[PDB]
Amino acid sequence: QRNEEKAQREANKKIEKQLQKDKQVYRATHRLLLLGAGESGKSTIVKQMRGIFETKFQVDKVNFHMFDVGGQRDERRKWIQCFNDVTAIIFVVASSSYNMVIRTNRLQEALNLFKSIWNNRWLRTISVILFLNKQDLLAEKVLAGKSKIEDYFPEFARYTTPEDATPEPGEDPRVTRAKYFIRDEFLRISTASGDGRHYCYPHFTCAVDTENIRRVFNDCRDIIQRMHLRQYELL
Amino acid sequence: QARKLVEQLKMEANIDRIKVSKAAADLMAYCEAHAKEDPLLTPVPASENPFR
Amino acid sequence: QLRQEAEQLKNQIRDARKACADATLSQITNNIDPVGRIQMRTRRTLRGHLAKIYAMHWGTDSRLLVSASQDGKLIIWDSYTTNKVHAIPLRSSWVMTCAYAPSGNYVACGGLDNICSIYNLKTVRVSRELAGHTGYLSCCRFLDDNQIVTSSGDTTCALWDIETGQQTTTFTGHTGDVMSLSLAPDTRLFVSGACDASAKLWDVREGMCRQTFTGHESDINAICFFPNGNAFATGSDDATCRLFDLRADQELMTYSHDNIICGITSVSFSKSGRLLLAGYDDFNCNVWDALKADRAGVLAGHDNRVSCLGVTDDGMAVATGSWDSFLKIWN
Amino acid sequence: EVWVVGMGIVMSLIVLAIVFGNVLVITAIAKFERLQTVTNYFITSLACADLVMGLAVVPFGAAHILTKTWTFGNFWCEFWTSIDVLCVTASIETLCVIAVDRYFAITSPFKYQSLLTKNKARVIILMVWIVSGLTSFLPIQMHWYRATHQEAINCYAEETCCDFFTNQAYAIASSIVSFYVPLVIMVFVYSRVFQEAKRQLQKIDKSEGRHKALKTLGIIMGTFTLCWLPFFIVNIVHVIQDNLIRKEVYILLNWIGYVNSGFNPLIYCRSPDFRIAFQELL
Ligand SMILES: CN[C@@H]1CCc2c(ccc(O)c2O)[C@H]1O
Repeated sequence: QRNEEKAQREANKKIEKQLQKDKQVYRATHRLLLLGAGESGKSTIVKQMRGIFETKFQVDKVNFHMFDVGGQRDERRKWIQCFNDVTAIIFVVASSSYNMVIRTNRLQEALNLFKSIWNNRWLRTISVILFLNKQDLLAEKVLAGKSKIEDYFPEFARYTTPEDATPEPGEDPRVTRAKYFIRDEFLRISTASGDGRHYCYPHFTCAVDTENIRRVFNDCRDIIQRMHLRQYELL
Repeated sequence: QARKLVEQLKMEANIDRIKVSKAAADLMAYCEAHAKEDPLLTPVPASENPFR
Repeated sequence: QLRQEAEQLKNQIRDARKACADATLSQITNNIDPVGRIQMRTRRTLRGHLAKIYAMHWGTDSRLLVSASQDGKLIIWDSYTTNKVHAIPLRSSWVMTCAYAPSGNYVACGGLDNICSIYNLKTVRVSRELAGHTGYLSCCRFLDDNQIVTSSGDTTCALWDIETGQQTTTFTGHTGDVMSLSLAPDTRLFVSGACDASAKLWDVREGMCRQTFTGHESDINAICFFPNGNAFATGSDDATCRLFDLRADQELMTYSHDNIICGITSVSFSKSGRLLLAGYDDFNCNVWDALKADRAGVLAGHDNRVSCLGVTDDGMAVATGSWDSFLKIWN
Repeated sequence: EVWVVGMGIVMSLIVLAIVFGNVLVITAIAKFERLQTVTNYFITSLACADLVMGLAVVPFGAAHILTKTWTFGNFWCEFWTSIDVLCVTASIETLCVIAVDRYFAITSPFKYQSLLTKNKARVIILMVWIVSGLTSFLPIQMHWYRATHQEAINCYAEETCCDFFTNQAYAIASSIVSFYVPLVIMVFVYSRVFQEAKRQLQKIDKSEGRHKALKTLGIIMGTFTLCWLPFFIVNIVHVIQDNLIRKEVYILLNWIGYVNSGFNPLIYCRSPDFRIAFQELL
């Protein structure tokens, strides 16, 4: 009779309180997706910050949760539409894989993957944090004359280093030109399609780098700041 | 690879099919006969509706 | 070589299907009276999910339904009284399907994690964890308290024995990932729609695809049998919903409107089978008339994209769970 | 009198616009579940304050201006004055609270979700309304604001004239609490927000080498300032120096402050979601 209804109402109240606690826990945590090529170097950068791989790392008392959907050799990505509430999508690319062509170049396929992610009807508000791995190995390749980008990438022949580009404290002009050419190759795809809702943050990273956690924290802070500014029409 | 596909198509080949007119008539008859017991199709009375 | 033989058999199948056709369903149907305008309102609006919803499954009774979201909680609701009977935390953060057992004792959920976890409502704990799928399990349905059929990210569909925890049989033959699945009123036959245009009927006992339907031009997100079981309807990223007949072995109708270009996420039939209800990417549902193919109503209550759509076994109400974390009961 | 009927017509249009706009704002917020948001609760509080202003004090004030007399009772004069003070203080403090919410959303994006919740937003709104109601009703209902010179005494004793006379103390306190502290808070908030927006634009220009904030902040700050600041300046002056300011100018600036309420929801509801909700409503 009414006793069953009262007990059910009490159970509903308990479940609602538990859901409120779960919402309090959930709102604080920021979710990230680490999508990248298999040979790009995802494992090294994941170990740096630290079917699905989930890791929880906290910086400045902020909880970040990262998912990496690797394996199965998926070519038509349908799980990518599920990641709609993620603050940022971490994209890991090996900028030193320009010459290595897997039957098209690996970097060219990475550009296609970045274009597919960018031009997705569902990820129309999700920013992408771009990590270019293996800068040291890229330097080793470009210093050697065996493989040059101009042979593999035709746009590099007429390309020149940006005037406003900021070189590293110790770097050669040739490696600087190569890395900035790759970064601008990604940014040309990044800028055109977007309407200002989401942005791309290109970071040059080596395997020895351990400051990637701070870079991700700063990128997430900038992403949320820009989203809030655009929501209020200030930006 | 191709042998499995060939065998599957060969198995799918020998299937008896009834004329589309008969199947359409059967669907028509089912929809007409079971139309009375459909709260969605016919607006259920407010007293009969468990929700409202 | 073998490709020539495969093409020859495919051409023979197409010729047989064409010769089987006599007239379209419109030709017979156009004489009867139309269904008329159908108006539905949100009798109950159920609230309590943190994140966006993908799948629900009505219980055997019309009273209870179960829904899941990426917030990690599988919530069982009482539709009549708007009360939360149970809330089950989920080990996998991402879940993409739900299942409510015919007896009601068990509830199963899948996810992006390649594990089909089955929860015992009446003891909530993980009764069995089912593994052996390469890809994410898109849909899960219950043949009985002991048998469950799951469609996964890899092309294979599998039948499991819950007590043993192993795949009794596996169904192979699809090219893309299998997204949708539906069981017949009798547990003998079931279909599975996949990323490829083809949608195949399966036989549970034999384990072979008896028939394959490839009318669509894109991936099939939703599939659902006619209450008779002689027919089923398929959704797609294309704006077309198509009704396929097993005996005729070919498409009977396509449900599309020029204005709408969004895909169809979920489809379902009424109890009588007259009304086909299909969700859409356009934040609203459309209630087609199966025989007429003329849209009879619209459900625009939801704020975000709909992902699931179920009709009670009694036929009393239709519930749509959308991406705004809000699940609404229509009647 | 052609002059009188014109004033009646313009005040009728003003009150109709205020009521229509604010009622539309509350209806749009309450009807759709998508609009209900932590900031939208403060928007609803502002809209309710301005709606109460437009329903209560604008029509009675217009009647007082046109008829040149107060037909209703003295207690209703005091009640009208209290309601007007309450509405003005609540509206301005709600604008200040909205600015503070934007500041906490921009400056501290990570902790903004935990900083503001539905319960905390309700507590903040209730506290704002409580302090506004105290500042309005208590000094007026307990007759602390009544002046001491015979000019105010005759008006208070008389049952026909409803005019505002206040002390040099209550005027200063009410003006401060209603406007000046919110003015300082909003100025600091929007300066910080402008600095953050400029920094973000500079970083975006530093990357992606291949304005908007100024216009929005100019609207939000300049409209409120040009609507309320002159009235509060003359409010301070009329107790600082009685001879200079005239009653007619005082009432004119008060009515500019009133029409600020009708200007508010055109500024604070320009988001596309609010536009879609308005289109659905109409
Ligand atoms: C009818 N004139 C009133 C009386 C004084 C006053 C007003 C508005 C805001 C305040 O903080 C006040 O102290 C005016 O609207």
